[PDB]
Amino acid sequence: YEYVELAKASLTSAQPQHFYAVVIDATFPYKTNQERYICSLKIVDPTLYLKQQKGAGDASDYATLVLYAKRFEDLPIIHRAGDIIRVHRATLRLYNGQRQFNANVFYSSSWALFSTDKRSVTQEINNQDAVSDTTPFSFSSKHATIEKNEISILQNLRKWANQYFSSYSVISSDMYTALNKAQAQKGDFDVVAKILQVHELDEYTNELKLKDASGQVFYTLSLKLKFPHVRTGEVVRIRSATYDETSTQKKVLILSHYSNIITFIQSSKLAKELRAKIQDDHSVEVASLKKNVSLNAVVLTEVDKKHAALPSTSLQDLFHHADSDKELQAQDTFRTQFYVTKIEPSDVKEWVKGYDRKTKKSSSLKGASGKGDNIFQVQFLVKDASTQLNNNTYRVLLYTQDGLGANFFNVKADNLHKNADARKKLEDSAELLTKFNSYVDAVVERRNGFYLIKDTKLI
Amino acid sequence: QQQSAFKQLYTELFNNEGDFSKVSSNLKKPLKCYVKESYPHFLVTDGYFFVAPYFTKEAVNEFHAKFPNVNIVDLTDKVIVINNWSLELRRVNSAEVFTSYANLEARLIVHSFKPNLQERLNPTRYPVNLFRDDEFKTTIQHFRHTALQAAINKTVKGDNLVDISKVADAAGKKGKVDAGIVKASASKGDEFSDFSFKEGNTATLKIADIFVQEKG
DNA sequence: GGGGTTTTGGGG
DNA sequence: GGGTTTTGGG
DNA sequence: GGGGTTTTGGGG
Ligand SMILES: [Cl-]
Ligand code: NA
Ligand code: NA
Ligand code: NA
Ligand code: NA
Repeated sequence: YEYVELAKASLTSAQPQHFYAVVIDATFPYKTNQERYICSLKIVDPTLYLKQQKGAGDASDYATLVLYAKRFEDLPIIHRAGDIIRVHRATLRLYNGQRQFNANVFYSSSWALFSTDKRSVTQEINNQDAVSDTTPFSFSSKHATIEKNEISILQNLRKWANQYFSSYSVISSDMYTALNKAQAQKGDFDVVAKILQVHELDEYTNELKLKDASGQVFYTLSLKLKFPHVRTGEVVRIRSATYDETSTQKKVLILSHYSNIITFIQSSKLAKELRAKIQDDHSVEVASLKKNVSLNAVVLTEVDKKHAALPSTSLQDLFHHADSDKELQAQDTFRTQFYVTKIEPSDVKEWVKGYDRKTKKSSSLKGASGKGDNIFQVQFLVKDASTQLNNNTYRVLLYTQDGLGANFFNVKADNLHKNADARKKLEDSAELLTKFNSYVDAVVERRNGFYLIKDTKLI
Repeated sequence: QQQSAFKQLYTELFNNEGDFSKVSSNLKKPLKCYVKESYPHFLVTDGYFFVAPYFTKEAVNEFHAKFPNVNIVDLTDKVIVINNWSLELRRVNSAEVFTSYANLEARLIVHSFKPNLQERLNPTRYPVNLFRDDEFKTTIQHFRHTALQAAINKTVKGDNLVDISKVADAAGKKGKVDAGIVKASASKGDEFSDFSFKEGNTATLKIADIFVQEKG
């Protein structure tokens, strides 16, 4: 197998050609008819990556790769821009002014993806390790071979890929549309924005909250199985999206089966600048707390920074598998999301009780401070996506006698029967917590079969 | 604010406890819609979304009568006009019926529809499943959340708060997490079903029976 | 054998 | 190939 | 022609 560079590949030979390249863009493998699937992507290498810069405006140059197959599983799933792809037996031809490489995987063509970073997107999601630096993390057919003379090629292009993404945007301005101009588009377009929030809408669907450089916020539905790599704080490129003219409560982007959501490799200058420049927005949330019914989800809390790297556990696992799952049994501190259906005790004034640390008893303060130290003893009845359909509601406690969750309300415990100020803030918070589309993001500590909230405060 | 006739109708129905009589009257007018599919699933669109119309044994007999040279299962890419229809809520298995969400469905019961054969319709966006729409899905979640909040506030009482001693001073105390599980209603099974709207009831034909009635 | 492909009958 | 299936991730 | 396969020389 002889590998040729993109700009040197023969246009006349029409013979099978092979090459190594960097993927900067790609659609998701999509079905076209009762027997064919397609995957179109943009590729570049040391010889083809940028247009004649002087009037080009630092616009990236690239060749295209169109892989045809009879089965969905015979095509590559590009989750990240910057990774490398190796193609065998591809025929090149000029398509509307550009070098278009075509390969029929259903016949004799094959491909193989290599990770530019230490781990592939999937290996990062599962916290795994790559077999080696010459091992493909994905490939077509039952076998993939790598000869010794390739290592130098692979290792070199990997170094180039990082020099390229760190020096240039790769995904230039002409490759995406500003979100605040989305409504002006005739058809579909592309986006480059940061994920401000990943809201679990239901069992199989995530609702992404996006915001790009234009400062405009948009929401879009992202299937869990299709795009399992979405993560808050990360910048992604969305290939093919449409403006939803039928949504009036919030700005919504519509994706298609061929649409794709792609992240960037660590060295990406574009992704790095955007993760910093673009800052979280709560304007949508703030404005929603004024409406009787908000069609926009609002995350009222925020967990302590030290837990931001902690994965979340559904209520289904927390209450139905915590005593039978080997893994869940070894943990006492978990993170989870949910919405409050009801709060107890009903009377907000009883939320704070006097606590006697010697008898381990607490009592009402309707009879004054003679009950001991003031503490919060609130029992939330919650529910979430993983338990949305069952006939259950689960108890999540906020017992601060030991300091856990003492600042949840941003209101220090006090006799709510006498302190009107403290009582009013809590009653208000109570209306927000039980209001539709209000959710809680919090860490909980397991204690004697119960979950107590900790390291979690309001917004 | 709204442009999708199907989205507005279905939304109002849900925001009105399935009481179709309470939905706006200025919307109960004839519905001219494009036929996206006709088999194995009959799906029409309003230019933005596609829904599944349910024909009564009457509607199909009327159609065949006034239009003998026309087969319903072959109305793909053709446009129809439903002059007599209604909307009703039904409890379904969303895992089977893709034209629903959260085991709930808003059905378009067609009593009479005329096929405006060979009428070309304006070019629109690619039609999508209404029950897959973000806002509509949220509108349905609001519906359930409301039904659940009422049931829970009626079922849960007495402030049976976990005694503070069980959480404080629990070094030698072990417990099972299912102790935190609380029933949301007097529901019979393991699924929440304590709703207030009355499930619509109208005999409808399966798209397969009409296929046999036209080419058995 | 059968796909795709063009070899359009025949290799290993 | 900057596109539209059903499996209704596709 | 060449794959994987078995057809092990020959179809469409
Ligand atoms: Cl325990
Ligand atoms: Na042959
Ligand atoms: Na042949
Ligand atoms: Na053979
Ligand atoms: Na052969």
